[PDB]
Amino acid sequence: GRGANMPFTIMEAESTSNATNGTKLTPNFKPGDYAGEASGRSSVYLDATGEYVEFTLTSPANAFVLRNAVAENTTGTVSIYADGVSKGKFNVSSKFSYLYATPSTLGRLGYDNAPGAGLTAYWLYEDAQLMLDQVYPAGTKIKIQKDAGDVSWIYVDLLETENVAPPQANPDPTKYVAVSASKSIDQALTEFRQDNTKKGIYIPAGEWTINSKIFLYGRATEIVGAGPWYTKLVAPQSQSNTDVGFNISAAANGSTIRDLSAWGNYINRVDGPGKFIDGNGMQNVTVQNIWVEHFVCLYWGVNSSYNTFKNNRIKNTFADGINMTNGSSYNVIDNNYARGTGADSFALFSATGSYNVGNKYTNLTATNVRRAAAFAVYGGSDNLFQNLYGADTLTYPGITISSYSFGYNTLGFGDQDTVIDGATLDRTGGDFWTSVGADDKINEYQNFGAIWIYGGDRAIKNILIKNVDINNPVYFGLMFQSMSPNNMVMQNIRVENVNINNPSRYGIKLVVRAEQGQGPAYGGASFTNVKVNNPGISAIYGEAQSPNFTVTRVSGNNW
Ligand SMILES: OC[C@H]1O[C@H](O[C@@H]2[C@@H](O)[C@@H](O[C@@H]3[C@@H](O)[C@@H](O[C@@H]4[C@@H](O)[C@@H](O)O[C@H](CO)[C@H]4O)O[C@H](CO)[C@H]3O)O[C@H](CO)[C@H]2O)[C@H](O)[C@@H](O)[C@@H]1O
Ligand SMILES: OC[C@H]1O[C@H](O[C@@H]2[C@@H](O)[C@@H](O[C@@H]3[C@@H](O)[C@@H](O)O[C@H](CO)[C@H]3O)O[C@H](CO)[C@H]2O)[C@H](O)[C@@H](O)[C@@H]1O
Ligand SMILES: [Ca+2]
Repeated sequence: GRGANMPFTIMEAESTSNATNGTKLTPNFKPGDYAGEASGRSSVYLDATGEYVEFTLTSPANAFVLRNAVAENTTGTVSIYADGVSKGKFNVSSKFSYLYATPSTLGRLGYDNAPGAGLTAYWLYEDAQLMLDQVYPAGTKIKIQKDAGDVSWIYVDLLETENVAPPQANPDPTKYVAVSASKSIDQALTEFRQDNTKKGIYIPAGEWTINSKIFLYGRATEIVGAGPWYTKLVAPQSQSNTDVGFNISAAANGSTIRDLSAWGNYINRVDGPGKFIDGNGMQNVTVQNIWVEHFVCLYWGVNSSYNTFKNNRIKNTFADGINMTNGSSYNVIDNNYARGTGADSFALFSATGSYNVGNKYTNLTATNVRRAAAFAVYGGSDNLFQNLYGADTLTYPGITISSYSFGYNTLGFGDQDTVIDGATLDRTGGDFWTSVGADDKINEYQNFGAIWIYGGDRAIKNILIKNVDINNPVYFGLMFQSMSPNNMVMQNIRVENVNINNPSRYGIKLVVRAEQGQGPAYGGASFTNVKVNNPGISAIYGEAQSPNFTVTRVSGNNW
């Protein structure tokens, strides 16, 4: 296991270890398709009473997350069985899935929630969470089965299984003011602020409304739940796109929020509001073991430094999972799991405080990225991305490495290495933008490899990509491209110990002409022990057509 170490186990419904009398979808890479949008690009379709998928626990479990697709505008159930005995019902719904666009307007992915004439549905999968009153042992047969009264049809994509500890009590009621049936989050924080013996607030097991942005000020604040399966912060679900969560004022730098879940009411992307945590320039804040869904982002840092995001679960958001921008340095984004983000799952955007520096994105998992990349780094200096797992990108690379400025004021990459070290990227890449007049055309889109190295309008230099396994990328393993006419010379771009397995087109693509008016790459890159295995067409494309780009084959290359 590369990536996050999480207490839950993921099993694909379509796994060959699972008996089923339903319909296993043949894989594809199509957005807007129940196979293309599934984890592992396949799911099991249950379509008649009595159809099931039978999972086998490989670890003890009392709790489950079922990723699934149901019809638009429906809510209902699907049944769970343990060793042949019915044990309850998942609450399944398309309330948060189904976002509408057209193949030529994928720029709108995530923004537009209503069906319409000529619109195609995307973002088809969503999740149902269920805890059972018993810990079932490894080897237990857990059956997801469509019974009478359950939904008319359901695509079963994957199952999380987890052995959840009992909820933790208030660590000390004389130091943590408890949220109660009669005392709100806001009221407990007021009592906390006015009593200097309090370290913070404790939010018990339950469902607690967050209908506002809850401001943390006065001093560093501890916000402690009972555990993410127990303490549920819930945005009013009869409202939609309510900007709720926490806002950490500078006075509350050094705060900690942990051991709770937060359930937003966003049903489409909104730019501006919608981050669960607002923390304008916050420092030394710790966000740990929380589980957030249906917000625009978990957090969007702006000159936020020395913070720690650890052990979190970020699922089904409408834009980025975590992004750190405009000077955000020396942060610890460690051991977080992301599935179903609406833009770059984990991103670092360096702008203006010359650069984002000294950040460490470690032990990160980012799957089912419904737009943009699993991991993305835009400029910066001395930033480490280490032990990553990315898989199943709908429209973009597993890893984007870009010195494009997006019109903002940035210097690009700095004089110290941006390092990608230890990464597994399964079925990443996709289609986006347009390729009018493009060389190497296969469709109406630009086509993206597992890792995109993009020289934009700013310096593209000091990039180290090592110890990377790239499995069945949609199109390419590595994709190098320079934006014209800037033609920034790539320097100190090095690739070491990389395996690219069964790319449909090429192991490595030097983009010659992305679209009309665009040219080949400038500079070069070195390759050491880079193996390309079974490319659909050839190992490398574009070398003879890129006369300003020098491929250096140091050693160990089978191409
Ligand atoms: O899913 C990607 C991205 O989309 C949204 O953010 C948009 C943001 O990217 C930008 O749009 C583009 C730039 O990305 C850039 O794209 C050019 C493109 O025009 C194309 O010809 O080819 C190259 C690649 O070979 C692209 O880099 O530049 C153009 C024009 O300069 C921009 O329009 O700005 C738009 C709004 O103007 C954003 O919508 C999305 O929000 C974001 O989350 C996502 O990562
Ligand atoms: O309107 C809110 C702020 O706008 C400016 O800040 C931008 C950030 O909020 C952020 O916005 C992202 C947006 O560009 C797009 O990519 O969608 C993301 C997801 O919803 C947004 O978070 O990032 C931008 C790029 O760094 C910022 O320009 C103003 O500078 C700020 O004062 C406003 O409060
Ligand atoms: Ca699956």
